Amino acid sequence: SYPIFTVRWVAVHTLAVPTIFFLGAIAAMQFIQR
Amino acid sequence: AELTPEVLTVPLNGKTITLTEKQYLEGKRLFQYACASCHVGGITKTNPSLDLRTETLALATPPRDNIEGLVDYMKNPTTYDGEQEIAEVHPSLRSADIFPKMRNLTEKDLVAIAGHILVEPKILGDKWGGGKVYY
Amino acid sequence: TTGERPFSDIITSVRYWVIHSITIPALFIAGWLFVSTGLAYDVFGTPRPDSYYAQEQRSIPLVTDRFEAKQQVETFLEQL
Amino acid sequence: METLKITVYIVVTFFVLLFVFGFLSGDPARNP
Amino acid sequence: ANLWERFCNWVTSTDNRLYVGWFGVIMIPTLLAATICFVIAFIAAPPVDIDGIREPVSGSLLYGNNIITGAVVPSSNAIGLHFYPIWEAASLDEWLYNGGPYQLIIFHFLLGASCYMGRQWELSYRLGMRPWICVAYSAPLASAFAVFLIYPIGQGSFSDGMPLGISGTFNFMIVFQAEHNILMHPFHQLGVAGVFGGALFCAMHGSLVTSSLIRETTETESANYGYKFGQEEETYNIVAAHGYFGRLIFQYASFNNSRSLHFFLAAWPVVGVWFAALGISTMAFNLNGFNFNHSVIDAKGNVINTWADIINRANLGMEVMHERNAHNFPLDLA
Amino acid sequence: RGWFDILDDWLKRDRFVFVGWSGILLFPCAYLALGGWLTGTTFVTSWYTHGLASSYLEGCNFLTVAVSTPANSMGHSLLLLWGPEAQGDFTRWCQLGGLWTFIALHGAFGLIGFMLRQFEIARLVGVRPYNAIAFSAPIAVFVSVFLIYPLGQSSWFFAPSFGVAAIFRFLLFFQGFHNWTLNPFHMMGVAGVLGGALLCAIHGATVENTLFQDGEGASTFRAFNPTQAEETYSMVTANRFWSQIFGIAFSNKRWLHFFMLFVPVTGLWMSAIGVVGLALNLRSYDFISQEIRAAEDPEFETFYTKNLLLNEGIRAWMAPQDQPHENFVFPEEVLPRGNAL
Amino acid sequence: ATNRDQESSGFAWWAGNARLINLSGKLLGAHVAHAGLIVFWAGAMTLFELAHFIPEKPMYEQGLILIPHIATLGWGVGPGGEVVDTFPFFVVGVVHLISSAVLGFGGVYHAIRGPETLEEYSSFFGYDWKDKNKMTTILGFHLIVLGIGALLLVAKAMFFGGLYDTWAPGGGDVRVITNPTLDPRVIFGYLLKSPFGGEGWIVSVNNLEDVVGGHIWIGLICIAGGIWHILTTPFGWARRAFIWSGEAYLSYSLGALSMMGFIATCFVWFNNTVYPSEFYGPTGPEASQAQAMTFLIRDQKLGANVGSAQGPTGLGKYLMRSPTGEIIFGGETMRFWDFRGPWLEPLRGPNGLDLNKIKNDIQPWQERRAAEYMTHAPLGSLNSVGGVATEINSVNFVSPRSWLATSHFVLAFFFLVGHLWHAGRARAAAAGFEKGIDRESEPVLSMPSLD
Ligand code: CLA
Ligand code: HEC
Ligand SMILES: CC1=C(/C=C/C(C)=C/C=C/C(C)=C/C=C/C=C(C)/C=C/C=C(C)/C=C/C2=C(C)CCCC2(C)C)C(C)(C)CCC1
Ligand code: OEX
Ligand SMILES: [Fe+2]
Repeated sequence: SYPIFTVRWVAVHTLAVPTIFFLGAIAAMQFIQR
Repeated sequence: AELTPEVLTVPLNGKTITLTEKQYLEGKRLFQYACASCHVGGITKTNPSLDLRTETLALATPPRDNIEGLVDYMKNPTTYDGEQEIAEVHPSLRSADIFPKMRNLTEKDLVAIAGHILVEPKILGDKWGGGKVYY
Repeated sequence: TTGERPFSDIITSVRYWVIHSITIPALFIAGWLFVSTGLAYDVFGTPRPDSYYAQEQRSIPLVTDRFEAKQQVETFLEQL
Repeated sequence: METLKITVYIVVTFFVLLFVFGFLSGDPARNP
Repeated sequence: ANLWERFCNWVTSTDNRLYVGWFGVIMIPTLLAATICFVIAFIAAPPVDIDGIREPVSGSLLYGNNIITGAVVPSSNAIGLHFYPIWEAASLDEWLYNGGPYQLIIFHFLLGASCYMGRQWELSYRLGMRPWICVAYSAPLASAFAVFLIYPIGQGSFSDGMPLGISGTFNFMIVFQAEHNILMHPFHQLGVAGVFGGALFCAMHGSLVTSSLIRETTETESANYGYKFGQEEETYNIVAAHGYFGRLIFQYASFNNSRSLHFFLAAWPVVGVWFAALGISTMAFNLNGFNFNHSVIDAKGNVINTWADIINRANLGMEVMHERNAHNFPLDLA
Repeated sequence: RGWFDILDDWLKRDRFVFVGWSGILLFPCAYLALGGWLTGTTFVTSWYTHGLASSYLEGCNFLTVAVSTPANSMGHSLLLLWGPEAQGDFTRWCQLGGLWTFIALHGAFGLIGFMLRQFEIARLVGVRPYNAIAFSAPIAVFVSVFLIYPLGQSSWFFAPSFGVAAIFRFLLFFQGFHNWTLNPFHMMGVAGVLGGALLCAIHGATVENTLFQDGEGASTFRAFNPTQAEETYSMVTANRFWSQIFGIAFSNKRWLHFFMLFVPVTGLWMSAIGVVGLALNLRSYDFISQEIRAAEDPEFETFYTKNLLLNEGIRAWMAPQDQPHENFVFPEEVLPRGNAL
Repeated sequence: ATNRDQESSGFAWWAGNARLINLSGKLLGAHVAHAGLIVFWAGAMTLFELAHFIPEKPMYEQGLILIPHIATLGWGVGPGGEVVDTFPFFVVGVVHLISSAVLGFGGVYHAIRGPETLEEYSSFFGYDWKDKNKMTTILGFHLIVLGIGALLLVAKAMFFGGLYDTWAPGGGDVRVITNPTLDPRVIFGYLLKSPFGGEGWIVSVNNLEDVVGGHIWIGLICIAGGIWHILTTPFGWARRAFIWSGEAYLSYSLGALSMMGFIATCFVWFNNTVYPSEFYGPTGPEASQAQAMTFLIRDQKLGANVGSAQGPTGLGKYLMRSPTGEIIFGGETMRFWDFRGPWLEPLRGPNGLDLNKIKNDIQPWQERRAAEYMTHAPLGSLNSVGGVATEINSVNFVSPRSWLATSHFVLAFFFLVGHLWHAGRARAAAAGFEKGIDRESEPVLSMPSLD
């Protein structure tokens, strides 16, 4: 019996949703041909 | 910019031969295999007079700003005026006995080192054969 | 001890991974398609490997202006 | 130089023998 | 009851105002020799030719230095790694010229600061303490090991040691970055993470304990008198500081255990400075920092310079200018 | 109980991460700055401000990425995205160094917001605001270096850039151009930081090696519950240890922990005063008495004049690359070089 | 399930290997599985080094630390450090890696399946840490085995092929060392050598005669010290000089290993006999003397008067004097004048370098070796860019010497810290205050004041 969409959910996701987006983006950079 | 046939055209003998992006990338690696321990960046570490610049190499005797002249250097290395013969101190295909990193260099693989030495000053600029002043 | 669901209880619940086995890979793919489809080179103006220099030119395309500086970058980009 | 060398050498070994013997002279014993 | 068991009753006694210990029978005469020779070399040593090329470097105060520019100049590069005591030299003035005082100081200081470490163990064993204040002193001591002994050994000369001087230190730092790229070495970066964190967690722990002091005094006198020495009550509320710092970041970033807190205060600068001393000790053997010179290149192959290429031009600036006359050859090998 | 009281309730509501009134100013601005660092170090070049590669997209690694400063031509332009230089264009704004001023100003406002948070939480948990007072030393370092130093110089370009190697540029800049090692205000900072790191290591290991035996296990961390009111370590033994090892010891545990607050905070505040001086190029560059001595005596060498020779090396070898706006075209013969290098 | 929480042992999970101090079967499987890890790495790295091996390239140009060790033994190398058969490298990789599964079996067996203590099943194998004559019996068994191991090296050197000699005539060759130095005034005269420059305590061992005979001396005193410690109990002066605890002997070993790692760092950095530069690359000393030689060679070939040629400072640019008087290489390499390699002993006469042996007597193999050793100095980066810190990314070279010295300095310093950790603790444990100070009997409140 707990909430789901707390303040902590926003603290978690506003960091960790662009973190995973950026980690997918930096991992796509490792295959850019020169 | 982009590596392109305008960069990959270099004098063969008064004729120009065109390198490919595979061949220039292969001969950078064969330059770093057997040549760039002394000739890093186009200089000579064991003789900082004789840089690997095109102007220096065009002025060597015989002319070594050609690909036929650089493969003739890698089979018969002379001094800068061509008088004395230095295959006992310089890596060559006459010195597979004493430079073991030269033994697996074929005639389609030396042309890429002759290709890399000529194409690279157009790529870097003054940096090829320029030394730490131009880093 | 403040009220929220414990992190021993969220990421271990399977409903988390019902959500997050299809959102954590989706944003890793979204970020991949930011770079792989080229949108990263267009949102922020970072040049491609064939966009630092013009074909023969080798100068640094450096800003020398302040209020004529957005048009100056575009002059360097129309050069490419 | 001939004299200060053996002067330092005796000084060093006397302090070093004081180091080695005193830790050999029951240093496990000297606990509260 | 001979004068040996009466001698060990003085050496090992905790009743001494300053504890001697058996490590202190080495520590005291070495560090007094390293302190008497230091201040004599800092005021009155004639100029040492450090680089072995007959260009003497004035280090002492009487020769036109102040305390900032004063140093004990490292031993001559002509000596190299050679043992240079006073009896190696023909005169004192020869021993003074070739930087013999530097080898006297650092061999008495390191042997005496190594024996400071075991003396720190030895009082902890006489007092019934847990023993690892010595282990934490191994972090500044390895650092002194590195820049005085290890970096000379790898580079092959006590002229490459850190000069016993304020601006001689800054010479040592500049030349080290020129030759070893110490900023790009991650072990130095863990060391900066050890001293920036060490200064952070000092000011953190210093301010969370000071924030949490129980009212025992009036505002008309100092809050320091709320502590009386030896008291059994804790002078600050550890629950309030954890309640403060836990709400400051989030509750689980916070050491609500005082022992787990002070292990972290112990271990973060110590493992930081351990790695940093391992930076100098590994760049002794020329395992230099990260060399990203001409790493980003474009499609044509033109070098796109980075921030590490701007450091490389600064690194080039110091290295073509350090010891302007010492190099006769194009590569700076050691 | 109106809407200010109700917003006071929800802001000071006891949650996982405490929001508070400062979180209106901390939590966007600290997140835009750190989110803008990661956005700039991943995706934004320095090819028009500096002529550099500084993002992961270009090929840089974590050491070599930075959000680089604006160009010198920008001056101390605030470089708002809507401002006259960017003109709304986000693609142009990242190229003109606009994300540097985005980070240096939101990070400025978040550091106010974190320092206000330290006040606001200490007012609610009932403790003294010494952590805010101790946080004045990272404020004054961030304010002097990232804001006051470029404001004293010609532009934002000479501020440090938000990057690992770019800070390393900035350290080597200040040696060559400012002789910042020789500055006495930086030495008080080195004495304060290394004194802090010493007092972190000493007090950490002193407490951890003077512990009272409160548990029957050989791992001592479970011998502490926090609701206890005993000293967990022997301050009497700790004072007698250091009185005979070092000569002096703390005997006041309140004065010890104030000295731990005092030493890195006074050090970082002294380094601020030097950098504010270096904003105006008020260096302790030279001891005038020694360069008078060394300019008419060519045999008086100290380590001081050796460092000044190194700084001439830095100032002429780094600057045609470090400062591209100046169009320093230094020939291969004006460069100060020792023999053979 | 004894000693597996902190409820039963009083050791946490991060010191959970300390739960095995009094569990002889489990501590045996800890050590045999770890012995299996070292022999795995000996195997798997040798395979990794030989799968990624170019026998054209020299060994130091390939990031190889273990192929140089097999090559120093005299296996698969011929004239001048050149590989003629990579199969003696491959066998050393296979015999180690396959043996790691046997020690991996026996480590896993004694740890997670066998009897937790050996004190019941086998009183010969069951040990108490504070049983002093049993602790020498295992010490005597392990001393004889290291005496067997230091005689196997003598066996390979004298019978089964000989070791690689850097000081073989005409360049380096694998040489059967048939007349080793049995003279103890030479073998133990190395021990009384100064560590400092020109003396180089035991790192200055410069021929394979003293190496083999030193391993006859070490190899037989370790046998005779094994027969000593098997047949005796510790004497009374030693019983009061040591803590007799499990962690105590660990700390004595940790302090011994910190000595050895700091010495092996110095061996791989300074010695080019037992670490030939054919395999490991030029030393720090070797490359700076090679640079001064290359330009001694180059400029005299242009007709420089290299003895009378002056530096900027008044010194000889090519040829100055050491502070003892020997004609040595000019430049900054004057710090490395105590360096002996075999590519410049044909220059060294009795005054140091002979100028008349420089003019008409420098062979082209020496010009080749000096130019090679200059461009393969043990300077390099952590991302393995060769050269100085201001060098560009073209040369993928860090010497094995730099890798081996720095790794065995990182390890040897921490093993000094680990000695200081464990020696302090084991003496605090034998006296009874490692868990803290008793509040009811605190010693300082029973200790008098200072002032
Ligand atoms: C490589 C070094 C190493 C080795 C050899 C060991 C060995 C051991 N540890 Mg230790 N430990 C280590 C590192 C190591 N540890 C590290 C890094 C930590 C911190 C995480 C710990 C923390 C720790 C704690 C807290 C405890 C131990 C315990 C133990 C012992 C028994 C484990 C057991 O019986 O439970 C059963 C173990 C398992 C079921 C895990 C299975 C793992 C298997 C054996 C892996 C190996 C398989 C191998 C590849 C097969 C090869 C053979 C095959 C080819 C035929 C054992 C001797 C325990 C102890 O003290 O015993 C009383 C214990 O409580 N360890
Ligand atoms: C170090 C031992 C070297 C290696 C490996 C290679 N080269 Fe070299 N090179 C070296 C020296 C000392 C000199 C100068 C020789 C002299 O005449 O005194 C050279 C010269 C050249 C030249 C001539 C340059 C000129 O100015 O005319 C060329 C073209 C050349 N080297 C090419 C070259 C190549 C292609 C290599 C790799 C296969 C190579 N060199 C290796 C020293 C060394
Ligand atoms: C092989 C070889 C060789 C040989 C060698 C040898 C012979 C060696 C030996 C060595 C040795 C033989 C060594 C010894 C050492 C010693 C030591 C290392 C010691 C230590 C000590 C201790 C540890 C002590 C401690 C203490 C004290 C101080 C006091 C108190 C008590 C006690 C006991 C605790 C040679 C070089 C020839 C060559 C090469 C090879
Ligand atoms: O002495 Mn002091 O610093 Ca080591 O590098 Mn080489 O030597 Mn000198 O140059 Mn850079
Ligand atoms: Fe505290």
